[PDB]
Amino acid sequence: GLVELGEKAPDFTLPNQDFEPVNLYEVLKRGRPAVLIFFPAAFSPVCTKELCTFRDKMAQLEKANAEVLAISVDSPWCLKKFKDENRLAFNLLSDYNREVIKLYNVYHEDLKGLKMVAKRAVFIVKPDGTVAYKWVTDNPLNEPDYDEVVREANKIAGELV
Amino acid sequence: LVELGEKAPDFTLPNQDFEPVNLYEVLKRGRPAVLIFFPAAFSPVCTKELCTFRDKMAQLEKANAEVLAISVDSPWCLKKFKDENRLAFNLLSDYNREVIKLYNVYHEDLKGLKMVAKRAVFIVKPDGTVAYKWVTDNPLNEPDYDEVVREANKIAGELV
Repeated sequence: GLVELGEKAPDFTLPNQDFEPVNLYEVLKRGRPAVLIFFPAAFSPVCTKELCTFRDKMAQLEKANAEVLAISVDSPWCLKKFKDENRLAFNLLSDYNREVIKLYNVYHEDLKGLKMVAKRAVFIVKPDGTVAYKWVTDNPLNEPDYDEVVREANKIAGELV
Repeated sequence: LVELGEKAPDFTLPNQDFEPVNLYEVLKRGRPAVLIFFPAAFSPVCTKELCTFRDKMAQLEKANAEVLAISVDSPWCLKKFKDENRLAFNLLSDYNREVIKLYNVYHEDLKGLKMVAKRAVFIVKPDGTVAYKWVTDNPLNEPDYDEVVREANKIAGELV
């Protein structure tokens, strides 16, 4: 149940904010790396800061032509409002039933009395499905190193040529 | 599990600001409590003819009673919902699905989303007595807020 570096990323299907099924392997078949951003909660201070920082660096991410998939346990309805309010130009996926967080081993048993919330984590998956980058924090106040995520995603894109 | 005329089981849940709210502390203030369960903040409501995202829970502010709105959404999502709709009452998060099991007001599966609150209304007297109960198996079916205000004002009136 551990998603190690160089290992194949487990496939999953999740509804996005508009209730459309998004499958990781179908995304990878497009030929661009996938950036999986797990976050504890829509509308929380750090998650809003995190998704807005990735939005402000979208142009740098679109150079690498990378697919960004942000994931939390919030409903697609909550995720739709959160995407619209922040002008997020990528898909937010609902792991409402806790299947994906258990699969990627990125969950908090308890956060502020809320059970089984996603940990803040970032994975970069190559088109062949191998995990090329894994960042997981036990403290949700910590933010990923954005510039390094964008740099590593761009490095995969350039290596694909 | 929870019948009209019997004692409403007590519970404590965090509100939109993470402040714990206990049902019996609320009742102790001496006014009935109106419990409104709802599946999801920012989700649509439908009649036989109109489907909208316009939530009408704000009409319950008129009731001479304390209003407690409950969904399984996080307190952060509930804070956004409370602020958008300018709701003057507490929104409680049953994130861990304990209150919906207790009041037996849950959908096993709604559009692939497991253990979601049914649309429901309980009017509880200060002594703990369930003086009004309305439950629907249709997650889109909003209660008649004017009838809830009507029953709540009546229940608060009978109070001796």
